Amino acid sequence: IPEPKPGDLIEIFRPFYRHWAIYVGDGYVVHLAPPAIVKKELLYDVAGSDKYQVNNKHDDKYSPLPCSKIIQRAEELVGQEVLYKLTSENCEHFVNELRYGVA
Repeated sequence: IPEPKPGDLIEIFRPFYRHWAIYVGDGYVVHLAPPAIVKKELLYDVAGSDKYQVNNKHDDKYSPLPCSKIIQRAEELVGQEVLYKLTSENCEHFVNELRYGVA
């Protein structure tokens, strides 16, 4: 897999779970983690042995926001709590809000 662009959605294929993250560069992604807390961590470390892919699933319906706006919002949330639990669907929702906005 070539290096993703900043703002790209990353789908991580666990056994029995789909963890999502958004690429913010230099090997880093922003994603949710159990204490949910927003973390900025290296994709190699997050994925471990699991496969992953870029999956900008909704680029056919919505334009991504400007890359600098995606990154600013992702960075503003790093270290902050979110009010829902980790599920595959909640994780995907989280990164979709970053790439596409609240709509």
